[PDB]
Amino acid sequence: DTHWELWKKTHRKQYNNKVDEISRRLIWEKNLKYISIHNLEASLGVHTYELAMNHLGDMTSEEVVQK
Amino acid sequence: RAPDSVDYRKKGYVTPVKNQGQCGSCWAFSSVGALEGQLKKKTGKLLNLSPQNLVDCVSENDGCGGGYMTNAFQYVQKNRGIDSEDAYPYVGQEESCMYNPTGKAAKCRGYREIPEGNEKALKRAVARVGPVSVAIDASLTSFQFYSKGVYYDESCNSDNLNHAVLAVGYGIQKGNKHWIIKNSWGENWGNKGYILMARNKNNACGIANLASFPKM
Ligand SMILES: *[C@@H](N)N(C)N(C)C(=O)[C@H](Cc1ccccc1)NC(=O)OCc1ccccc1
Ligand SMILES: [Cl-]
Ligand SMILES: [Mg+2]
Repeated sequence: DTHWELWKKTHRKQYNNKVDEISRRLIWEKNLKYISIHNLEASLGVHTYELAMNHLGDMTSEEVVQK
Repeated sequence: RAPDSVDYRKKGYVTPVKNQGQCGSCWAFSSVGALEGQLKKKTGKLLNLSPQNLVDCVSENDGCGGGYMTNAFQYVQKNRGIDSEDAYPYVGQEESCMYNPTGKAAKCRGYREIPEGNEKALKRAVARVGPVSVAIDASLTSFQFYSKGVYYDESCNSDNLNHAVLAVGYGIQKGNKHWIIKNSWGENWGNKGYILMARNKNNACGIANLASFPKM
């Protein structure tokens, strides 16, 4: 969890309990993998744009726009 | 021949990228951006205007629960002004209206709406008027983690408008026409807080579905 710790600390993230934190870690892991696969597809000409991890890493795309 | 392209950041019509934080104030950032561009055009001064003024005082909107840029422009017109960010700083939660006319930094004489779905009309407005308030579908993971390039995702739904941002120009990158879009998720999102969105790709993400700009 070295990278997860640095991500939480850098973005000042707090969770209410272990279940909440692991739930958020799971969303973040799925988003990291999505980013990796998208960028590989972009390197092969599939997309005209690239992705990167940011402060919204532990959220669903719906959550970002719909509080 | 030079290309036909516009970038109001180069002309000093755009303030730095802001971070709305947890509060659903995208509409207030989009509105002040559009007002900031017209103020620069009118008076030659570039000044941060108060999104908090709009959040606390536009009673036709819902503060941190969301609202329309058109309601914001009508409030500034009816209120005979909006405060500077300095006179009314952003706290990222809704509070009692504390508008103070001594901090007034801009006025508004109404708003104009772009005809629904017409990207050429939006282009003419950006070119001839300045930065324009726009609503998009930003609901995709591909938008959530946008970093660089021209955003074009066929899953984007032009009928699902769920975010408000600011069109500050248009151009072309690696043969892909784009809109230059200022977001309000801080400089750690996108390209220093900006996204290039596909232009003339059948109104991608509903970019020209609810575009408006203030009259000054
Ligand atoms: C963004 N931070 N947030 C909560 N949003 C998505 C809004 O405020 C949206 C923006 C918008 C503008 C135009 C078209 C589509 C989306 N606006 C919104 O949710 O308005 C709701 C509303 C509530 C009460 C009164 C008026 C509007
Ligand atoms: Cl609106
Ligand atoms: Mg998603």
